[PDB]
Amino acid sequence: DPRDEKVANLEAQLAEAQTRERDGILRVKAEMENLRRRTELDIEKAHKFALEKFINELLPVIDSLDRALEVMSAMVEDIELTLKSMLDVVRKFGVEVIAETNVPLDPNVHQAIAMVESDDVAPGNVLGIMQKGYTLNGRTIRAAMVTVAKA
Amino acid sequence: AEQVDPRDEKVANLEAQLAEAQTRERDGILRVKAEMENLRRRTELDIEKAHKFALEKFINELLPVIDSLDRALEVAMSAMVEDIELTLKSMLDVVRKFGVEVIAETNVPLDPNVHQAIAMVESDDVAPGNVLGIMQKGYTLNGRTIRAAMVTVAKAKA
Amino acid sequence: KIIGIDLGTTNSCVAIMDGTTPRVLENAEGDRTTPSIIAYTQDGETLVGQPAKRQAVTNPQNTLFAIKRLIGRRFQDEEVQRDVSIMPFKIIAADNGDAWVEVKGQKMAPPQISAEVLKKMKKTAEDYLGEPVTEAVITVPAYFNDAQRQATKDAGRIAGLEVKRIINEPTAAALAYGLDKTGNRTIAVYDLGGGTFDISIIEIDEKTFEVLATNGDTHLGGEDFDSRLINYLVEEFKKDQGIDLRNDPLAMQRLKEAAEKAKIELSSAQQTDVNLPYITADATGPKHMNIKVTRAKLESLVEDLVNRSIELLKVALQDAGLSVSDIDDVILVGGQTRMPMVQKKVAEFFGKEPRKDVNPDEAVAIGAAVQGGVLT
Repeated sequence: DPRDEKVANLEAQLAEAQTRERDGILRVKAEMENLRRRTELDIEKAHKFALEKFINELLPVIDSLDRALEVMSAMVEDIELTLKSMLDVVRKFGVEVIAETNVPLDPNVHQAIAMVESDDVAPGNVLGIMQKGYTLNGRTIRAAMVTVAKA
Repeated sequence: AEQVDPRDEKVANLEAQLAEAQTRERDGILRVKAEMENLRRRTELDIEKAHKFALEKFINELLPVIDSLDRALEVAMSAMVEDIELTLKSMLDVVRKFGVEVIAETNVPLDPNVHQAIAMVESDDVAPGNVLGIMQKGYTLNGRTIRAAMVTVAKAKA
Repeated sequence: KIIGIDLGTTNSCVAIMDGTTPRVLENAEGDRTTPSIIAYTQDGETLVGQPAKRQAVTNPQNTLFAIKRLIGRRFQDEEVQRDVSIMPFKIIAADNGDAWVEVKGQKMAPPQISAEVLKKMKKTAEDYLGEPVTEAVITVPAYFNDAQRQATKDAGRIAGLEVKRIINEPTAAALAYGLDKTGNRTIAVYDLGGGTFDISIIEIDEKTFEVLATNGDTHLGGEDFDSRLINYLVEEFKKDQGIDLRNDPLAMQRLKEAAEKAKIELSSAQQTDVNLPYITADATGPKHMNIKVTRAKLESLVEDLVNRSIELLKVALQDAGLSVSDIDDVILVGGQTRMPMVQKKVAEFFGKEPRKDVNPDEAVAIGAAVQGGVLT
């Protein structure tokens, strides 16, 4: 009994430290995986965010190319190529443009700034783009200022 | 301390295993502790990195757009030019907002960290070895070079 | 940790297994691939990689490159002597009678040079893991005589790297894809590099590895596919404008890169534009270059070089007495294999499509990482 009762508690003492190591490992090993999975999130957010702010301040720069292409015959053929690639490059990041005319007004995409008599499009349909609109992946990021056609 | 009784060397054995067990555990728990300490050092880096160079791929795909723009000023109605000169200025000034600086400064020694000698030219306009003129702007994003400038280095008088 | 290292002739890469998953590291500049160049600046600086490539012009005689072409050879050899004719740097004979190089009057052994690059890789892995590294696997060409494999070993020592095993480049790509574990596969690694094309047919008798047949070229890789486009352009200009840009250093160096940027763009596009304003000038005023190159023209320009590869792909199997059928697997290695036309022309001579699920320029480096991996 003096050693039987001791031989038992020894065995236990061993299962404890055994499983205690096993589990302890696991907790820190799944603990490390959350740290991982959680930093990806945190990097992929601050990125989606920087990508949006950038794409943003860049819009006026495209507008510049427009205002300019809109005020020589081979020079322009250039500004039109610069422009196409500006846009081509951007598409790559989800930025598309709103400037399809003859579409019913849609406050989600358009911002009418003036109405005008015309027969060029049934009334109510956007006509004339005072400024092109943009959207990344659809979420309208800047509404195309437009001129709705009034009969 | 006699221990010929097998039952005594049995208790003496269990006593040893457990001592081993305790050993493994202690250390086996220290390496998996240190092991993550290392993963925390990285996550921080990976983060501070993706912060500095998030836009690098984008702001790298626009270089050829800054290029056709000034290229269009090179081959170069007075307004259209001041117009496309102002654009190129907002563009540059904007990417500069996001940590980009433009490598385009002459009379400085050639620095292969952000310079690409594209040719030696016999000139006294500047000290031998310095960039003599730039063929094409070079851009850097937060420290790392995204495109070295293509410079023209200078060689002695004749 | 046994950081795996691919000590290329034109570029080198370094990897380490993140657990069981291969993780190709990236240098200080943010490149996963570091050119194998090393220059000793006039002022005594020892540049390596990108920076060293960037000051080559201004410093041809002290910007060493393609040192792998000399690593384990004697001052005499078809290779060595015939290099002495093109290498802008001084290749002298060593007292031992080995092929060496002289930079600014000082004479150094080929290995002493490569070590500079290994040095940079070791520092690159160290910069990642945090802890110093001291162990690695370095890859060599399946035809490397004991002399080179060893001299390739001396390089590591000089760099603080205990070469825990220098395995084959072909084997490297095989281990890189997953040809280790049904029970017997026959692989053929198509290796088109920056300057060299080497083909290897190896047998992984299941898990053994065995070079069954090896053949390749010493003068045949991208850099040669490049000179095709460059020239096309020089000739085209002459036809459309009566000028020889060759005569011109500034214009040539300029056209070279454009051609290079063109050649790469023409593999994800159908045509691109070599646009070089103020390319030159003459009695009739300034000249501008604007050409259109199509996947097709380029291809037409690089044909006999892609076919020259295959004709060698033919004698590689004739010596290994097998048909494209006996070949159970064919892998590609060499950024230049990214060109559709080679991908194809090869997919046709072997029937089955070559596999490239793994980066053509990181492959062999990754192979080398997995070997020294949990294995060594």
